[PDB]
Amino acid sequence: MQDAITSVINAADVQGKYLDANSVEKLRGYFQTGELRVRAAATIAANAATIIKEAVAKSLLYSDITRPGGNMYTTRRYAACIRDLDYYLRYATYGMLAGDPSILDERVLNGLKETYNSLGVPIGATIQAIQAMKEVTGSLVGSDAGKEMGLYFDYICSGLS
Amino acid sequence: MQDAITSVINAADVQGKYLDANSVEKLRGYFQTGELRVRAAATIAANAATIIKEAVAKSLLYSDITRPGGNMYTTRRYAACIRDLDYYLRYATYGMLAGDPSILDERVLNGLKETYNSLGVPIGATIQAIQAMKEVTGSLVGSDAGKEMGLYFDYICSGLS
Amino acid sequence: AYDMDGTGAGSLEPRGIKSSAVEKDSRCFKVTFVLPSQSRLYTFRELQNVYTTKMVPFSSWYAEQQRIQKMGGKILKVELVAGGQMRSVGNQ
Amino acid sequence: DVVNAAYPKNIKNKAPVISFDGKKGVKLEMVTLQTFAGDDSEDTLFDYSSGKFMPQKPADMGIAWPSGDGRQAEMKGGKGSFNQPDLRKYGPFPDFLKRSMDL
Amino acid sequence: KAAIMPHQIVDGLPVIPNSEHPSQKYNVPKVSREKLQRELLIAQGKANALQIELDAAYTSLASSRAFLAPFAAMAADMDIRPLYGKNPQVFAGQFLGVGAGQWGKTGADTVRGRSRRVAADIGVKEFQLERVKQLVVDLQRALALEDAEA
Amino acid sequence: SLVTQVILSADDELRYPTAGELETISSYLKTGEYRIRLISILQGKEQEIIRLASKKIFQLHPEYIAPGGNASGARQRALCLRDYGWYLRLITYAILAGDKEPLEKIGIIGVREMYNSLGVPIIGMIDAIKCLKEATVEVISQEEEDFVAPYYDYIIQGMS
Amino acid sequence: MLDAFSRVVVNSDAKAAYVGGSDLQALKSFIADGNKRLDAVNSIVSNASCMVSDAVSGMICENPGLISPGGNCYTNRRMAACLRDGEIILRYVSYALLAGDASVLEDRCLNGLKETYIALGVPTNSSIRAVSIMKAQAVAFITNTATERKMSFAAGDCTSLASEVASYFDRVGAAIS
Amino acid sequence: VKLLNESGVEKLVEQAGPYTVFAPTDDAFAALLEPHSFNKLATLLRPENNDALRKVLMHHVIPGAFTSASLMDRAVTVKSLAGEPISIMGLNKLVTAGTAKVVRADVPCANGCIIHAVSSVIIPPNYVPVPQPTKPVFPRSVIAEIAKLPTPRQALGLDP
Amino acid sequence: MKSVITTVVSAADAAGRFPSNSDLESIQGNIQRSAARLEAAEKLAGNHEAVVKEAGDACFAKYAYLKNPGEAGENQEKINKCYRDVDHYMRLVNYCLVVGGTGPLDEWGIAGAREVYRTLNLPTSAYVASIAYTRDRLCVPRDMSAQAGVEFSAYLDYLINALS
Amino acid sequence: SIVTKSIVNADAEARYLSPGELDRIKSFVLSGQRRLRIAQTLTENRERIVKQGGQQLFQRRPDVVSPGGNAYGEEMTATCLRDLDYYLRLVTYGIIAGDVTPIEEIGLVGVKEMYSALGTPISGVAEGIRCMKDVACSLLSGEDAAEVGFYFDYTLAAMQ
Amino acid sequence: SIVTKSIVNADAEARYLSPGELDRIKSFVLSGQRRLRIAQTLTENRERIVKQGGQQLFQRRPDVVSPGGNAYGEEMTATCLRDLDYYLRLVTYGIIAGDVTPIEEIGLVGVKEMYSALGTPISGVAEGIRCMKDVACSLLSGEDAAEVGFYFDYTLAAMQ
Ligand SMILES: *C(=C)C1=C(C)[C@@H](Cc2[nH]c(/C=C3N=C(/C=C4\NC(=O)[C@H](C)[C@H]4CC)C(C)=C\3CCC(=O)O)c(CCC(=O)O)c2C)NC1=O
Ligand SMILES: *[C@H](C)[C@H]1/C(=C/C2=NC(=C\c3[nH]c(C[C@H]4NC(=O)C(C=C)=C4C)c(C)c3CCC(=O)O)/C(CCC(=O)O)=C2C)NC(=O)[C@@H]1C
Ligand SMILES: *[C@H](C)[C@H]1/C(=C/C2=NC(=C\c3[nH]c(C[C@H]4NC(=O)C(C=C)=C4C)c(C)c3CCC(=O)O)/C(CCC(=O)O)=C2C)NC(=O)[C@@H]1C
Ligand SMILES: *[C@H](C)[C@H]1/C(=C/C2=NC(=C\c3[nH]c(C[C@H]4NC(=O)C(C=C)=C4C)c(C)c3CCC(=O)O)/C(CCC(=O)O)=C2C)NC(=O)[C@@H]1C
Ligand SMILES: C=CC1=C(C)[C@@H](Cc2[nH]c(/C=C3N=C(/C=C4\NC(=O)[C@H](C)[C@H]4CC)C(C)=C\3CCC(=O)O)c(CCC(=O)O)c2C)NC1=O
Ligand SMILES: CCC1=C(C)/C(=C/C2=NC(=C\c3[nH]c(/C=C4\NC(=O)[C@H](C)[C@H]4CC)c(C)c3CCC(=O)O)/C(CCC(=O)O)=C2C)NC1=O
Ligand SMILES: CCC1=C(C)/C(=C/C2=NC(=C\c3[nH]c(/C=C4\NC(=O)[C@H](C)[C@H]4CC)c(C)c3CCC(=O)O)/C(CCC(=O)O)=C2C)NC1=O
Ligand SMILES: CCC1=C(C)/C(=C/C2=NC(=C\c3[nH]c(/C=C4\NC(=O)[C@H](C)[C@H]4CC)c(C)c3CCC(=O)O)/C(CCC(=O)O)=C2C)NC1=O
Ligand SMILES: CCC1=C(C)/C(=C/C2=NC(=C\c3[nH]c(/C=C4\NC(=O)[C@H](C)[C@H]4CC)c(C)c3CCC(=O)O)/C(CCC(=O)O)=C2C)NC1=O
Repeated sequence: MQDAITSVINAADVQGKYLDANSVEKLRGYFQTGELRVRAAATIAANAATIIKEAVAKSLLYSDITRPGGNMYTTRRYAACIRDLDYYLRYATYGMLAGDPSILDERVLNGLKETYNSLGVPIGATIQAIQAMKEVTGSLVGSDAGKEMGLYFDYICSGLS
Repeated sequence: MQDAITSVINAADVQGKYLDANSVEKLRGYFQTGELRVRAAATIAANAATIIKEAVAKSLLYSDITRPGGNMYTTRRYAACIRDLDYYLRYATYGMLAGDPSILDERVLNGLKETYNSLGVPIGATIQAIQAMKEVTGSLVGSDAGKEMGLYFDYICSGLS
Repeated sequence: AYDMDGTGAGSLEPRGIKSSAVEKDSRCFKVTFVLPSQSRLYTFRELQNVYTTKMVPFSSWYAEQQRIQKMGGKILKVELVAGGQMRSVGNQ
Repeated sequence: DVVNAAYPKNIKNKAPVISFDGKKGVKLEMVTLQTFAGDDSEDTLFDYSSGKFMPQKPADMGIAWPSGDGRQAEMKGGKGSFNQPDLRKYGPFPDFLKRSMDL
Repeated sequence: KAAIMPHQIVDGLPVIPNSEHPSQKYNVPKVSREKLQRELLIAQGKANALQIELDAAYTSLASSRAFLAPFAAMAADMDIRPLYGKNPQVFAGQFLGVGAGQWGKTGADTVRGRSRRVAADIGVKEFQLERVKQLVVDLQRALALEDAEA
Repeated sequence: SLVTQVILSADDELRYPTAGELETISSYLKTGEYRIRLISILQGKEQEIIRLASKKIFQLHPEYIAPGGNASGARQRALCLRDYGWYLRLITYAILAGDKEPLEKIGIIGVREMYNSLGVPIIGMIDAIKCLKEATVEVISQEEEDFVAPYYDYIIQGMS
Repeated sequence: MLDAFSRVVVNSDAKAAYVGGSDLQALKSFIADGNKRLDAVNSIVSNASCMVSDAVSGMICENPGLISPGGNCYTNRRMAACLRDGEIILRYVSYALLAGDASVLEDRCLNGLKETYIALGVPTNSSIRAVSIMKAQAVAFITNTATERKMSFAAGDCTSLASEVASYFDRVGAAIS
Repeated sequence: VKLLNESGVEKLVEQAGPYTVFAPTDDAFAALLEPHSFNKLATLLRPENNDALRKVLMHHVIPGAFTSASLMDRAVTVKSLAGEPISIMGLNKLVTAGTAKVVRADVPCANGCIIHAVSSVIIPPNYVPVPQPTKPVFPRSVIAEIAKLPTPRQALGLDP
Repeated sequence: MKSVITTVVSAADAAGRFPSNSDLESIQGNIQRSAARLEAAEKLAGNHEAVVKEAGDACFAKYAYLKNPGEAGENQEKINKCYRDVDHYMRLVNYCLVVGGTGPLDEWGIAGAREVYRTLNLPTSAYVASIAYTRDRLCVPRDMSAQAGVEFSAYLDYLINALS
Repeated sequence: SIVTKSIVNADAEARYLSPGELDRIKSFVLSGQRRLRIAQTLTENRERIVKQGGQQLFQRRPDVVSPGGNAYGEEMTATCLRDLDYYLRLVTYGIIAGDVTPIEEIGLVGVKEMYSALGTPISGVAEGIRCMKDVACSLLSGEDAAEVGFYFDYTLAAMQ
Repeated sequence: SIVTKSIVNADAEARYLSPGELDRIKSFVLSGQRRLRIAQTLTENRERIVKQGGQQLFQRRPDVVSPGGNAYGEEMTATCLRDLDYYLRLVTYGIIAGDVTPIEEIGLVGVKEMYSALGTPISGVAEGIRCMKDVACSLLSGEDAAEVGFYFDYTLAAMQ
């Protein structure tokens, strides 16, 4: 659980160095994007339910996982999805603010693909839901902010794959 | 944890179709034996201690697992047996009522043979004990009811093997 | 009853762990993990082994798996030992 | 290298393929006669991909978690002013734990 | 006897400003003629997977309509009267049109339905097949010049 | 850092950061470079300052320098300046990530049992940091030393 | 064809976006440098008869096998059909510099030009030389660094228009390779 | 494993249900060049016929953990996850799964699943091979088909 | 794509001519008039959700018969495709103020419109009442300048004269 | 069903089934002949029970079908009746299982999360099931209408 | 407020307040002059912010005011605007407290239980607050509209 400042400190700190000018380029670089990330995390908090409603209607409530036998049939199973998609849109918001995807694999990615295989959750439909959820998130926060929030979505999709 | 009705409903539901003539055909077959299973589970509840006392005395009472060095020597170890044999005669009673052995591997079989190997419990003597326990159970409940209760004993013996 | 009554945001009981477990659920995992305490050096309690492998139920695996990472734990392996998959009725 | 200015755009014409069709004339032909080719190169001229595309994962960092702490392997800049040396050195370790330096 | 290759028709047509897939006629690199077949066969191969990839998607659209057709025709002879809407002496409100940006980029992306959504899915296949029926053309066609200029 | 405290503190309640917290990130990031400009001032004065720290920690406490004390000898005093160097290096981390965790996840948590197993008197180390803060005021003007003052006395509060 | 204004329109029609404020400012700067561009294309179309005679004679002055018997520019009739290929390539660059886009170069000038050149038996590399001599002449009039003709302009510098007209002549030579 | 990944069946045998896979070694797949078996299986090499490839692969997954020791002179059948019954027979220390003739006894897997190596590929019982892609043919004339239909006066024997 | 540039390049390419003094003189009028029409293009790009909503229900408050069964406003997908079309037309007026000619309205909005609106049974007087509502609510000092109103209204009744 | 949760009740308590549990499994299986007749009535009356079910639903809730309602247009109204066909199906399961256990883990657990996340008024779908109940109990005698209606109102209770 | 939960945070952790906590109580009280001006704008604009707030709410949700809607008639519509006056008041508290803590325990905790138990569509009241937000941010500059709107959308988030 490190942000961009924590990761910069650490690489300063695991080797025991001080904070040298080249290391600060990302930081003088992280503080520049500090204004963009909060407004990105602002609108995502507002439209959390609307984004997840847009992603599932655009990706998978259109393929027989929604129908009987599919992986999402029963209401408990459907309700687990939007609960499950809420974490991806939420933890991706944390990575967008912290500027470092360490929180994702710390709290989301580890034991995740090993868990979906246990339950039998289709990883293929999961990533396309997150991809569609990434597509709507670029709608709200804009282009570059969508590039930032989108940079952690595919990080989840990559490791979850 | 599914009974015969739960398994019939699941297979008929998993294809998204109604309960056709074939699904109800097995359900009628289960309701016909509903009277037999309760009386079978009735007498087994009454003679639970007597059945286990008959099985151990008939299979492994005087063998050298009972003597020093054998797997059943100390009183804690002997007392664990009749505690252990009680589950086999009890869970087999549940399978006989539910008409489906799903409860056995759900709550008995999984991690069982992997556990006895850890403790060093002899699987060979365990299965006869259950075989001898199956033999006395056919005495009480009759022939066909013994065929029903016996059908889940060897299911335990098969998976435990 | 179950953990999905209608509770979500803005509801009277506090926003918390919501598991997709049915009524009296009978599915349980076999998990393995280390979980260093990260609090013994200002509490000075006795030490306990942090590497555990145990059967957690499906009713409360998500809360436990959500909490094991709360305190920096790492999950080495989990499986669904007891229970079916894609099973509409019968998880009870 | 493209050193074949000796071979222009008339290399593989294969002028002497000759078909007699009996006792009459030799019917000379210049059919090109391509190989059992396949032209083994990667990353060709276009993308050829619809998305179905989230394949990217970071490399394994050993026992810790990926990218969480590659902190031993970093470029870095400055050391400090006093800095007593090690004098036993015990192997370079590798990864630090499920852990980080900011505990 | 000889079919006309599709790159020889593209040379005859006058040029439009907007394509879905603008051509790499000038953007193919000067590699050895083998290399413009190891990039043209791949385009036909990559394109033909999408054509059969539009075939498992079309069988899922046909299975999604049969899933809802007992209820799609069972609600077709119900009396569904709304509360506001279709005529001018009642209120409605926004709904005399629509309100403030909520019509969408297309119109079918709002308009929900199970059947409809897979259909908007097809754009991420059939338009994406588009471009590809189009990378094996200029691999061939540049190819055509190569086996004509030789 | 400060954003990490907001992501963590908002994560145990299962919610996005509220209105007040996003202020706390936004105001922290707008004061970004001034910490960056400040740490480069202190890094150029680390040989400045630790030489002044060894001034008064030992004229105050000649018990440690004398024969018999822990710091008696050359190589014992050699690392003695190294502990100042690591502490001053840690404070540059704390001045940057605008909170106390780099001074707390390192250095403070369990420091007494470290020193007590080393023989260093834990009261003497408190005066060493207090000596170090006394030394930083001279090579720093009045504008920015009260910016760095609350990061020092947290260490003294942590060590007691 | 398109120009510099309708390239912004067909790139925003693909997104269904109105032409906003950011890409209007790149178009508002096109009009503010518009008097430079009309001053630029007036320099090339005033000297266009000397340029196609300095080009294809200097291509012959480096390659003397083109006038041997068995050459492309051998006879008198084929020499006029290379002089006509000087002033059509120079004409369609002059439309492309005036428009601010390379649409009229792509779908009219280079459309079918290579396939004609294969079928006639035109030397491929000698057409790259004569186009690039006209690239060496065109930036000599935009930067006013011509040797024997000086033209009078206003005070300023037009190094961006000379780079844009240099990229048009490389797009001619890239298509007939 | 490659056919599983391409065909999408590999998600199914990812699941935690106790399966008994009868995965054939690639010598079995290399042994698919029978003159006989190439008739009914070569058509799957076409890239549109992924449809039958999933069932034919799904016939190798057996719900349950049937170890070879559990097949001591026992003949029990079961249907696959494809949907059609398969008879596992274990007699005289040699096990069979349809036309398998299992090579390697068992491989312990993650979710209490077992893996047996078979010598051939089990084709499902009521599996018909997909026909090759053909030509949609249309009748050239219309008068060759009115002449092909028997009139009512013909059906009663009134005419030849 | 009829601009000032393409109408004088294609004139000079037809006669085989270099760009002469009459060609460059007309681009000076493209410089001198772009300040009036790009001011209307930026007011349209920053206000368009409120001007096509107001013109979109000028259609539906005038013609209440479209909401009838079988008629041309009957379900919600049909009303949402009506406001999409006013948004398509006001985007194409905005493209015509950028290029300086009627080209994007020509090839993308008008060519083939009377065949489509007749086949799909869409009343083209209901299109005109949306466009003429926008042409008559324009307040020439409040909303733009004076000579930006004469570039905005000129492309608006190029669309009314071609739709009917 | 009553058989599976009378087991898992006595399962948790480390005991067998009492006479109170075994005289009801006994009493339920003799009831099984009458249950299949009741479910057989609702099985091939879904055309009227659903279509007349959505009859009263729109007359009582015209908002949901009016322009702006969730089930507006030809599309959503078809799915508007699709859910009623679902819940009518689950009631046939509950009648044969003798309990709402099939209805519990299908269509009831977490149902408010789905319909809130779909934008559907959950109170509106509750009105739909009540309209189906009056049609269903109108198809059966009084002894049966105390059962078939009995499972609907449980679904009404959990759906709000 | 930011003062009370920065305390109860450091209260639970058995520690005092860090510089990260005390440089923000400091930063908040210097912000206090600007906060009262912002809340002073919304204080005597409730006549327009509420009445125009319910303006767009009925134009966007005519169902709730139409016959059958929850806010139908002269009576409910008055209470229909009363709640908007409540939530507009709580936003003035959150702006002065620098946090949604006043909005949290008033009008947000258990709000879904109230409105579900009143028959009111909770999504409808969320639409009402969004309409008030556009009126409120239209009354202030860009630097202020990033705050006053900032507290509304938190109320939008918790209200669904
Ligand atoms: C052989 C006998 C022979 C050549 C070889 C070739 C020399 C040559 N010259 C140029 C460049 C230019 N020609 C230009 C045209 C003109 N220059 C003028 O002063 C008048 C106005 C006009 C003629 C009407 C111009 C402007 C140039 C550019 C530089 C310059 O001013 O000289 C080249 C091109 C260089 C290259 O290859 O890149 C060559 C080869 N001409 C011969 O007669
Ligand atoms: C030497 C490589 C051979 C061989 C050659 C001889 N061929 C003789 C006669 C002959 N050959 C052909 C075929 C040839 N002549 C043609 O005009 C054409 C094409 C139209 C071909 C392929 C013919 C038709 C004849 C005439 C046969 C006849 O009279 O019916 C020959 C005899 C002497 C001569 O005629 O030159 C020789 C020696 N014979 C050999 O033994 C070696 C292997
Ligand atoms: C090559 C050694 C032969 C020859 C081959 C050709 N076959 C052509 C078409 C063709 N072949 C098959 C059978 C093949 N395809 C399959 O999918 C399967 C398995 C199921 C097999 C065995 C089919 C079905 C077809 C298409 C039928 C048609 O459309 O006519 C073909 C022409 C197409 C092409 O070249 O790509 C050739 C040349 N023909 C020969 O003369 C040699 C001896
Ligand atoms: C609202 C004023 C009308 C109305 C609108 C409809 N238009 C429909 C289809 C349609 N409209 C166009 C022209 C439009 N598309 C464009 O790309 C451009 C210019 C850039 C314009 C003006 C097209 C090409 C189409 C067909 C494709 C489509 O669906 O968008 C339409 C659907 C037809 C139908 O379902 O019957 C409607 C509803 N028509 C009305 O019903 C009211 C009066
Ligand atoms: C009818 C046809 C027609 C033309 C030919 C031009 C003629 C022309 N060019 C410029 C004006 C100019 N021309 C140049 C051009 C040049 N300066 C250099 O150093 C380069 C060598 C050279 C071109 C490559 C520059 C730099 C300006 C000043 C920029 C400007 O006025 O916008 C001006 C002055 C514009 C003004 O007063 O604002 C005029 C009238 N305009 C026309 O309407
Ligand atoms: C914070 C990191 C994190 C994640 C991501 C997580 C996931 C997780 N997802 C679960 C279930 C589930 N997840 C889904 C999801 C889906 N079905 C589909 O078809 C889709 C592809 C997909 C939605 C995108 C379903 C249906 C279940 C229920 C499975 C069951 O009842 O068997 C469960 C079981 C317990 C429960 O939901 O209460 C866990 C623990 N836990 C975590 O700690
Ligand atoms: C990043 C935080 C951090 C600290 C501070 C740290 C300290 C530290 N101090 C040590 C020793 C020591 N430290 C001292 C220190 C002192 N004598 C005095 O009079 C002074 C007041 C004081 C120094 C300013 C002495 C005398 C020893 C040697 C004791 C011995 O080994 O006999 C040792 C044993 C090895 C070594 O010197 O490196 C450690 C690890 N490690 C850490 O990770
Ligand atoms: C077996 C238990 C069960 C239920 C109940 C269920 C519901 C369910 N309802 C859906 C949609 C829907 N449901 C409605 C329903 C309604 N509109 C109204 O006005 C009425 C109040 C109400 C019906 C009486 C509508 C309009 C949609 C489409 C929503 C959209 O397209 O955005 C969808 C998404 C499309 C689909 O896959 O069908 C699911 C999964 N799934 C289940 O497994
Ligand atoms: C400070 C936090 C807070 C809130 C929000 C609150 C709400 C509240 N809303 C009420 C009623 C009501 N609220 C509404 C509201 C609406 N109708 C609609 O169509 C709209 C969607 C919506 C308003 C925008 C209606 C119609 C009633 C009367 C319901 C009835 O008479 O049955 C009542 C009961 C009557 C009363 O005592 O006022 C309370 C207590 N109380 C609080 O302390």
